[PDB]
Amino acid sequence: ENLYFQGASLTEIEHLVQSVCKSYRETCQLRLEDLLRQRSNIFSREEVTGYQRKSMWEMWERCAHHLTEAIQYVVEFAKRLSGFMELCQNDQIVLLKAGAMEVVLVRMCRAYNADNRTVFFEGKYGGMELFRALGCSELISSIFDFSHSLSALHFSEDEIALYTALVLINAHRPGLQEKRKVEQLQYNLELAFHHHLCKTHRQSILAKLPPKGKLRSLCSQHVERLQIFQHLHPIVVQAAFPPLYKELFSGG
Amino acid sequence: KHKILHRLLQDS
Ligand SMILES: CCS(=O)(=O)c1ccc([C@@H](NC(C)=O)C(=O)Nc2ccc(C(O)(C(F)(F)F)C(F)(F)F)cc2)cc1
Ligand code: NA
Repeated sequence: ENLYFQGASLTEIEHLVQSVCKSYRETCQLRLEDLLRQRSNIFSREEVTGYQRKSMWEMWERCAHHLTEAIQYVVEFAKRLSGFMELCQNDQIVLLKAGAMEVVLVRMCRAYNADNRTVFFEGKYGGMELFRALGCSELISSIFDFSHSLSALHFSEDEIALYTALVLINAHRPGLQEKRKVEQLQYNLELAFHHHLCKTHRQSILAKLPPKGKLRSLCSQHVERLQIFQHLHPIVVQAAFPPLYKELFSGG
Repeated sequence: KHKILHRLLQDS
């Protein structure tokens, strides 16, 4: 089916670096230069207050919609990733259901400004106080802290490309039918990432990357806060939440 | 019972 489902040579690993970085540039959603340029565009006290005055359900809706948009880009990334379309449909769905949110959280560090602790949201930069109406302050602060810790690594676009490819192709995901196929693909993508860090003298970050339990904790918290919201506003979720968002976080 | 992933995965 695919060359990266078997042991890959150094030249084939070099070819895998290029390919993963190409798939990412093509599906990265927002260009880093545009995100960096927008950093001086920060929501005012008045705009912050307006966001805080929004209803909990209006805020959950807007956030679910912006997350779905990001996820759609991660689906395109997966589809362009070498070996992913060669896996069976069950496995592709298993992989994206467990890892789409994890990839989005990692990608988000590009949109996070460590200098003033703000995130790009709806055209401007705002702090965690912008999301106060959601009623999930622990989750928001955990996401900001995570983005802060990734920003301290000074991740390049190519590093984000190779790391997120790895977050997605995880052969430990429960429900994978072609486990050995995913393991070999995971191994080659690990080699591709580690090769690129070796080549750029960036191996010092290996020990600084978050544990898998960190991204799993964040995704578990997201799922738990959505269940709490759903109990409060069931018809909002049923009528106004994106179908893709519901397929991934509330079982349909 | 929403299933959108299979549609996105099949769309070329
Ligand atoms: C992720 C890929 S990227 O870096 O290209 C990229 C970053 C930011 C945006 C933002 N585009 C708009 C129009 O807003 C964007 O979507 N920002 C956002 C921030 C926080 C969140 C959260 O849901 C959280 F943090 F949980 F993910 C919120 F904070 F609201 F809760 C949700 C979206 C789009 C793309
Ligand atoms: Na950052």
